[PDB]
Amino acid sequence: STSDLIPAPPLSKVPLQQNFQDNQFQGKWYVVGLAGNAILREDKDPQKMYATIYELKEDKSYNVTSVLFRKKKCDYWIRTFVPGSQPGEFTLGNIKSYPGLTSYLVRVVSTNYNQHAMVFFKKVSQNREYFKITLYGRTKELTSELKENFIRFSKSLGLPENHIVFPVPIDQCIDG
Repeated sequence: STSDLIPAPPLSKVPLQQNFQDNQFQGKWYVVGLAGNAILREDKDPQKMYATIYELKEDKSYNVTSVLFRKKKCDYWIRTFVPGSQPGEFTLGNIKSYPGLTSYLVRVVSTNYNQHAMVFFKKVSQNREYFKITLYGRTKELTSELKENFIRFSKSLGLPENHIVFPVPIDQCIDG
């Protein structure tokens, strides 16, 4: 009653970007596509584009800073992605600081580093299993081919069309 979610896909259905180059994945990515079992299309108040910056620390973990525009201000949130079982996979650092969060997995599905990327996320919060796929763009716009591929991949993981959104480009906060 409290919550009905589309099940997380088995990891076997989520590809891994082969020969992942952590240094090349650094920098700002625009979230041009967003899909997941907690993501819902809202025509009345469409999701605004936000940005996510990846910076490698000395120990090769990522300082992950996301910036979004809401309530007339820029909101920043910082996460740490720690290298996982194989290149392109990560787990969340300092998980204890997040109340109710018992699991968090990141897997880079595909990228050419200089234009686009698809990243799979899976987490367990309050014993509920959430997953999302982000279509990362180096620019705010990507081709119809890349967006259609994202839709196709999202649907292959069991997500319907209304759980797939393409955030509207904005200039506030994310241009810096």
